[PDB]
Amino acid sequence: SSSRNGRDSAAQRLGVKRFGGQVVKAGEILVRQRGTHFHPGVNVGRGGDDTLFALAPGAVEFGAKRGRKTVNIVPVARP
Amino acid sequence: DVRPKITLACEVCKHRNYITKKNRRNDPDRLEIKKFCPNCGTHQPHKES
Amino acid sequence: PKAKTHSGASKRFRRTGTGKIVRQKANRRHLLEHKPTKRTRRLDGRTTVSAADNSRINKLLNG
RNA sequence: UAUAUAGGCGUCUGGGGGGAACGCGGGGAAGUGAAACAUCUCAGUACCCGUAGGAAGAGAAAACAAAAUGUGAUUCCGUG
RNA sequence: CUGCUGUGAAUCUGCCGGGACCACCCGGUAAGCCUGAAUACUUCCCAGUGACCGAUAGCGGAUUAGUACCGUGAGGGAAU
RNA sequence: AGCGAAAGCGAGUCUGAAUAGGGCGUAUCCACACAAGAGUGUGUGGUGUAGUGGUGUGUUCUGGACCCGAAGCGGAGUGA
RNA sequence: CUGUGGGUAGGGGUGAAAGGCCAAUCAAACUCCGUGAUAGCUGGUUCUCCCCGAAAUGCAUUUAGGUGCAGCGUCGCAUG
RNA sequence: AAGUCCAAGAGUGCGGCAGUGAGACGGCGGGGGAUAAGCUCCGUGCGUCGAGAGGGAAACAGCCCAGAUCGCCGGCUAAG
RNA sequence: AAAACACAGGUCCGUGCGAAGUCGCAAGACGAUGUAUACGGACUGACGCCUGCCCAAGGUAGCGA
RNA sequence: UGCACUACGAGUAAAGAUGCUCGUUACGCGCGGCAGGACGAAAAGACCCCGGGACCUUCACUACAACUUGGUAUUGGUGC
RNA sequence: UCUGAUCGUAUUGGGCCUCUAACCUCGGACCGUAUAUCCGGUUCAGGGACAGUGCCUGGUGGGUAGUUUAACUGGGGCGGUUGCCUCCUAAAAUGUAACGGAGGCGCCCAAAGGUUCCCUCAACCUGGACGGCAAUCAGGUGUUGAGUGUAAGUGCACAAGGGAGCUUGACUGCGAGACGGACAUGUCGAGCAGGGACGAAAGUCGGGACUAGUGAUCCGGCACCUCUGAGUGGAAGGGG
Repeated sequence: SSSRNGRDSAAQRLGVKRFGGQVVKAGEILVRQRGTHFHPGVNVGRGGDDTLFALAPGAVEFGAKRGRKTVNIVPVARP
Repeated sequence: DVRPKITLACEVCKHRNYITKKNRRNDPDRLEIKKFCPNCGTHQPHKES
Repeated sequence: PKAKTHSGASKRFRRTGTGKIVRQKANRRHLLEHKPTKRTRRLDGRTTVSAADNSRINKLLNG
């Protein structure tokens, strides 16, 4: 009475790695995603696998534009 | 193999510089592409094997 | 008696000028085609051993 | 059988067996370790055979070494 | 450096070694012998020693001890 | 005195076409500059870095290795 | 059928064949030796007080009742 | 931002030493089952036992109250 | 303790004779002081019963009890 | 053979209670009998699983004995 | 010796027939010998350069020996799995078991890659020879329901979908800083230089819209290198 099922895949730890208002260094990953759940705005770039990474030191921000959630890096002012 | 690993070597310095899979059915001949040869420090036409 | 030193580790790990233990990365010997040059460059070099196995490697090297 | 020898006869001198370890030569395991196992290790140990000596074995370069104007049989210790 | 089986050289412009091999250099001079001292061990004997045991210990054996006794035998083996 | 596979060089070396970035090392600290605030760095100065040999303790290594315990393996001998 | 005297000895014997018998044991006898065999297995592990105080999870495993690393304890050190 | 801050006897890092890696049950959310099992497999800064006495539940590790430094022939009280 | 082993009987195979075979590293030993009417191995296990037209090439030829 | 001035019912409990709870019954001590309990004694379950072993089979692996095939030494002469 | 048939003589192997002196005979007769079925010796008779034995070598070989013959598992076997990718389970961060529910992978593409530029489908309605429900064409409606090489999901109409021009970045030397993490693995990466592609430039290009298409170490093969080279120069081997 064998079972045809039983297989699965590994833990691709997707999800947002830096949330709103979080201070980031350049190059850091912001979301690991499959597809285009999020888009890039200002100072945000897309990697090979639809990853989103910072392009300047700053603070993360999540907004929307034209109907698609986008991630931006607002430049923190030096106090 | 249908898609064996073929090695491409520059024509000038004859250094085996690259390797990649090519099809023997779609292209049953030795392809010729221009790649970068580090020895010559310049682009040189590269040919299979 | 004398404490023998493990060969398989004395010939796989090194000791820097301060004490770090370094090692060469794996997955770079054969089947190097289809491994993008980025991956190969990543696998080249000598990285410090993880602190987890640092003690094990130290025991193996010192005897 | 002919030379001759084997062999036979006599007489003289020696060996024979034992002994705890150690010496030299020669045969030579497996349990075990490898987390299994065969190479391998155990280990040339155990055991055995031959054979002595108060000790034995090795010993007087068909040697090492590396351009040093080199050391100068062997043995056994300590490093390496 | 060596054991067995084949084959198989020259005597100094000879021959071997210098870690495949080749040339130059360098060191020796095979296929003949003997050789003590430095060194390993205690059957036995003599004189001592012990931050060793002290009769369920220390030898199996302080007393019949390889005894009684067990086994056909090799062999095992006490107590006082 | 470290870097490098090594030749090799050396407060630096490896990589590489490149003081272009890195890797490892230049013990540490504090002051001054010159920089951008990509996380801080680059040069000046000042203090001068500390290992090693006894022995205690804990783990660990090679030996049986905290103690007891098999069935079974091998060598030599004893038994109709 | 039986007496006396003999022969066949262990990976060997003997077997009108049962894996039967070979000194109260035989799908390889006995004794001594290698030997304090090995056992991821079971048992055992001896006086006291104080302080701290777990886990039964993840990954990998010729792996699942073992083990390595991480997690969770304690102790020293550094920051706070 | 405050907050306990003569402490949670906290956190992080690195070192010596570990044990653990057979969990049970109760409340929730679920899979397997027959939406049975004192069943099985999961999540739960959920609890207790594990490793926890005391009081209640007749008796009754896992339920309710409550965390045992010792003495007192005092009071107050929890669950009941 | 038997239906099992054995057994006299049968059929194959090896052996031409310091045989074949077996013990033994070898010498050697048994077989055998024997010689294919014998020796060794192998199965079976007294005794009786088991069926015709084709069957220098006659044909489906499997009996068909 | 852990103990002892060792009842029964219904329960509870590692789920079959002389030993716990609540009730019932029972003067102390013996003798002869039965065999329903003490999960009675006996034998670290022979069944089943796990680990180790042994012996056996074979077109499992790897070796070897033995057999057999060729080169060469023993090993020679004359003729084609 | 260069381009080169045949030559004369001397050195040799094999096949075949023989011979005797090697060697062999448990065939005979004599001697040691008084006894001896031993043994050795002499001689005769047969074989005979075979056979046997030594070293080397290819086959047959449970005759014998040493061993192996996995784990999960609602006991074990039988059956069925064992790695990677996607979804649900999975309790709206990550993650999370079961012999729970579904499926795919062990590739393919020299263009289905890079870049520049342009376009918008499916379906439906109306009309048209074959031609129809569905082919090609015309008009309209048509914001995603078509498609996206390959599983499912996340996305894609700003197009990542559809066409075309040119090209090989399916680069070399690196890499701040991060994700995931027992460890070993695994992913992302702006930007710097060299030399290229496309484009007027700005710019994009370190393979494919993303996620599977893979296997540590050891050992060895093949090309190049300012490495090393067992006295020295080389070479052998080693090293990158």
